[PDB]
Amino acid sequence: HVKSGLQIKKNAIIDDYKVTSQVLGLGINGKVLQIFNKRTQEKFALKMLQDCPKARREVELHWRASQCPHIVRIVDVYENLYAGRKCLLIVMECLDGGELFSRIQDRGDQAFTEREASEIMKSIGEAIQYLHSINIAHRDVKPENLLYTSKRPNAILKLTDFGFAKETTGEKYDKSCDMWSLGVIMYILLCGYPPFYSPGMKTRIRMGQYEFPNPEWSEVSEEVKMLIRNLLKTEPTQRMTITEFMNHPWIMQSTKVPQTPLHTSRVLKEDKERWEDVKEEMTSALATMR
Ligand SMILES: Nc1nn(-c2cccc(-c3ccc4cc[nH]c4c3)c2)cc1-c1ccc2c(c1)CCNC2=O
Ligand SMILES: [Mg+2]
Repeated sequence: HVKSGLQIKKNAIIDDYKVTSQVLGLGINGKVLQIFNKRTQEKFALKMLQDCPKARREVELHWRASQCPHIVRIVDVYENLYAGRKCLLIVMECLDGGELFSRIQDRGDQAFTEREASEIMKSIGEAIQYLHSINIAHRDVKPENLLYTSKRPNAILKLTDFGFAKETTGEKYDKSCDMWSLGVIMYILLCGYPPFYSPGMKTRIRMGQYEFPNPEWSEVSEEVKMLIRNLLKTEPTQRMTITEFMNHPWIMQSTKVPQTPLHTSRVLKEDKERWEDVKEEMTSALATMR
């Protein structure tokens, strides 16, 4: 199993691409821009990082993970001077489809089923598995980092952003972080709100209460709940591993999971004014778990 190493280009990227000023993101450590291949017109995205030890680590680890069908692909990396500062410029496959939960929030029908949730979870679990197998922990798995290739309902989900990723030899438990994220995302996919604690809106979870409230959880099986409790286990020493997760009947036979109708889409709309807080709660939480 032998892969090629990263070969950073030094020529000006503007020899190869038309670079616009429209900012497709204010990501973890750079900004993402819209660009076009000069000779093919084909669309791509560009991540700019000021060159430095962290930026070199993100790029390297992202390069190792690139060929995974559920991680955003790296096309090339340039080292250039950009507006007076030294940069790593990363050209990436273009990810048009929007973020994971915007798509679901926007479903016309409010017709999201448990089986769809399963299939999505399988996609994210494959990315984590690719990484964990080569001893990388992503450590930033969360909503804004999960994007679809295009707007086609047949679009592929891709994990992005290696700004917190690290190598994990000697340090197994660094991976638990990613598992906890799977649990949170799974939980949100099933009901439309995070399993978190805390004005004009419904309170989804009272402080300290049983974690699966009846209105939204009553038709979800105990089996699925056990799987969630395993992913959310407080102690990293007891939390489910990516191997156990990918061997679970609910993930393994995702396409034979019941099509139970879910509240998710409807809850995401009603609670939309709270989304940013949900993302913020998750981001802070991650800062203390990684
Ligand atoms: N690969 C990507 N494509 N788009 C994306 C998102 C929205 C529109 C377009 C887009 C849309 C049209 C055109 C035409 C030329 N280029 C285009 C790009 C591209 C965004 C990303 C991306 C890349 C890196 C990160 C993130 C997102 C999230 C945060 N952290 C990251 O590290
Ligand atoms: Mg890929």
